[PDB]
Amino acid sequence: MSLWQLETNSQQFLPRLNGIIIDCQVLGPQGNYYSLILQMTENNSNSDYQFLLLNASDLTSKLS
Amino acid sequence: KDLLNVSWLQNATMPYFKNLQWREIPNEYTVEISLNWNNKNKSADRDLHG
Amino acid sequence: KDANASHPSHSAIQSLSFHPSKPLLLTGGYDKTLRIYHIDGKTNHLVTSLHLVGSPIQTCTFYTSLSNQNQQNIFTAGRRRYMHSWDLSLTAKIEKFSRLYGHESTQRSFENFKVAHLQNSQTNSVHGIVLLQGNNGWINILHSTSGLWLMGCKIEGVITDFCIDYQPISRGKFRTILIAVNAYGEVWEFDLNKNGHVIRRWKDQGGVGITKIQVGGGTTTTCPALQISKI
Amino acid sequence: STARPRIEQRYWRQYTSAQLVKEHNSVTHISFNPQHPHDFAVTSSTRVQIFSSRTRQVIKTFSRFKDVVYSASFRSDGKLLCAGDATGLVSVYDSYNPRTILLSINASTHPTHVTKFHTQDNKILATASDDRVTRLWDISNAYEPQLELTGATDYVRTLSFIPAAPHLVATGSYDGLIRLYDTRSSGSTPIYSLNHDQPVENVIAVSPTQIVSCGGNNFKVWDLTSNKKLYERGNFNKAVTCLDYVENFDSPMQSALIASSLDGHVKVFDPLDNFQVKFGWKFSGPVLSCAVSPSTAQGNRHLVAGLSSGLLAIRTKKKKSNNFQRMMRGSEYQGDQEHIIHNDKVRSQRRMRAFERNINQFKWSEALDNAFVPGMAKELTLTVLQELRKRGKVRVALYGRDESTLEPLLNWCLKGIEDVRSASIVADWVAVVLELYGNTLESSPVLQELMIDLKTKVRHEIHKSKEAQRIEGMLQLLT
Amino acid sequence: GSIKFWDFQFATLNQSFKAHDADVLCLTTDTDNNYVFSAGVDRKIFQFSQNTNKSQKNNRWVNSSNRLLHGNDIRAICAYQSKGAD
Repeated sequence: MSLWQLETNSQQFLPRLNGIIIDCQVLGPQGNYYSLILQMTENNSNSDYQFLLLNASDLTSKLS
Repeated sequence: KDLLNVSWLQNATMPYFKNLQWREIPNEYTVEISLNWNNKNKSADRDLHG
Repeated sequence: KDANASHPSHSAIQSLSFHPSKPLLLTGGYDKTLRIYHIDGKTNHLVTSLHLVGSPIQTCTFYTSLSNQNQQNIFTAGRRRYMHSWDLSLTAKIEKFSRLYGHESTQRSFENFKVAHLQNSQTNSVHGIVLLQGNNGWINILHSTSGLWLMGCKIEGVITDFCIDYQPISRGKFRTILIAVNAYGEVWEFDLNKNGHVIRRWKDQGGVGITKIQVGGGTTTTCPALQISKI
Repeated sequence: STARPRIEQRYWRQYTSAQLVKEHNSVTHISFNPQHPHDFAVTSSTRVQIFSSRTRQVIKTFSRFKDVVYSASFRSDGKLLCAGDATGLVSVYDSYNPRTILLSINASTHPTHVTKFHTQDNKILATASDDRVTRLWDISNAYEPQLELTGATDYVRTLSFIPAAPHLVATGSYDGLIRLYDTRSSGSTPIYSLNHDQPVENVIAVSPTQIVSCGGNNFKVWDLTSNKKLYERGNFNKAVTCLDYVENFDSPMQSALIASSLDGHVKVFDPLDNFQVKFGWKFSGPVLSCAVSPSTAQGNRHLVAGLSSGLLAIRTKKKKSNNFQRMMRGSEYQGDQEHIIHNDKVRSQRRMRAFERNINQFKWSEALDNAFVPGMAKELTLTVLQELRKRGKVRVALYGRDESTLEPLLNWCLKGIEDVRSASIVADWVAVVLELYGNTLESSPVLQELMIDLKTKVRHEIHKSKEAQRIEGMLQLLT
Repeated sequence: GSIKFWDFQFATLNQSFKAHDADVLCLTTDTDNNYVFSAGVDRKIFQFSQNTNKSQKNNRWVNSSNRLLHGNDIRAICAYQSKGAD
């Protein structure tokens, strides 16, 4: 999960999401929660996604 | 009649209560209450090793 | 009555704060046990006492949001490279801010920070800011809810301290300014509701090494407002 | 989010500092302080030498004996010590002070071979010379023993007691024929005798129920509550010379007993699972008097080996200002008497290495370089070659190199083709590099010297593999 | 590598960019300062832009583009503008 600060054009990383990110946005009204979709295509048979959000504080995931 | 309500400050100023039924408790009687003393703060997101 | 007398402390008292409206005192020292007392003139007791290992805290404070006033986040920091936020809810949930987005090479410590509101000034998303000190001339303004690096500001010469001055603009609008010093004692006075760029700079009449600057009189960190119009 | 993945006999062989001190004659046997064996004594000729657990040399000794001395034995309190000589005037004198002699009392005129105190009583001392009678002298009135413990056919030679059972004294003569007298008896008969065959070398009691005797090229056990043997062992070149027992020490074996048998190796059996050795370690010849320290040596623990030549091998295991301190005083409180305790630590893990972080940051080239250096381990090199073959593309790992970088790869496959577990995989390594790098060797004709050297040694090794396969084919035919 | 933009009056820093990974040696611009192009010994020439109304109101610069078309180093750049060439 890579987030760019625009006015430095640089990035904060999140290394091992154990899958493939499909869609992501922030959705807190003050902007504290990142909703996203993992997919983890280690089986090509099914489009078996994985819904999770994570906090903006330490980027810990709540309710995979 | 046959009900006793006791009151005690759990934190520094909040009053908690207890409704002891009165006639069948022993003569001396202690009431244990749940109280945070050295409880390990456990998150809703981490295991033992964090 | 001696406010430590109910449940005493062991180390020094490096930080001491009040809740902005509720009758609550916070005590924080190097023995890494931030206590909170309910204080009154007769016999004052300990509401809770959070302890956190491996982080001897240096400064810690209360914070409430200006908008909906129901947040009550403690912020605490010591000599280490992480600080902690806490939503107090009478078993605690605390978060550990350590994600330095832009600048990662300027903090040997988090041991000096302030907290301050600001407005958005195109919308009115009034929200918090942590203001951390750095090492060369760096003071970084983060977010308080999320943790995002909002921006940073470097002054020329070594930071010694800094403070925050708000000022009203209209009935419902306000503007925040950060005041920062050197040891030499020439201050920068720059607003940070727009981007952090210097709008005033002058010089103290004297001082070889100045140590501590504090603004007051109106509202500030120690006397915060509750409604936005009350600033 | 998550982290990143990472890819008994050892106790008795972590015994070291095995130093040597040669005496001037042989070492009869030794002793140990029973309350705290932090010192120990060996029975040199015409002197007894006493050593500590720290300096590992003589801390005290006594050498005004006039003849060769045989037996050194502490009392169970560990204050004084007995010593029997060839003259037959057995001397008891205080330990931790050699220059005083408490009382030297004569036994029979035969050489007093063994002399040991009572195991629990502090005032009665058992002696045995070659008078075919042993004696329970009393040191309060050392003018005549209480018991003239007679009833031997020939040469009473090794004494012991039973530990928890006081009145049973187990003596052993050169007749087999291990006697065990009652001290309230007439001193002429045992209640029964244990039928060893050889002359017994010495006997100890490892239980209050089970003793072990040794004599001749096998040692025996003996039950005392039913007069029974359950065990012998005889895997020694000469007779098992001395025995020793220890209970409740720090090992994957709860209690041990050793037998030393004049053939270099000393064997460490166990009454946990009926007397099997973990491994026996040799010495420099005929091992006569060998024992480790007892239980309460407290960590530092010494095995000593006084050979029949006389050299003692000792192998030991051994496990700003006030204002600034008041500024940083609260560092050890750690949350004892207050409400909740957080714990959010990241752990400083094992030392990640340069090749490992090269794999972590895809630094494949210097990962190969850190693999092929003599400072790193050979099996580390094998494992990183296997793991990077399993991980990444060898083509993009070798996408720009030349033979001056390729040469330690070939120089180590030179010795790694002979491996059992990495032979074909390092063959696959050289297969890929020669599969895509023929232009380099046809430009620079250097490294085909190592290619042809490789070819002749791999013809040798394929002959070796062929003949090994047909020898197990012989096993298959003679199934 | 730290291309730092300081303000002239008040003598203060304005922005910073640690995008260069080596020693910067040279940098130029155009007439009304819509851009600044820098280069040094990372053999990379890259851009910063101040063109839009938001950039000229807030006085802000963005690390717009980056470009490596060199072999070893840069030790000099310069730039020219006209109505016949740019």
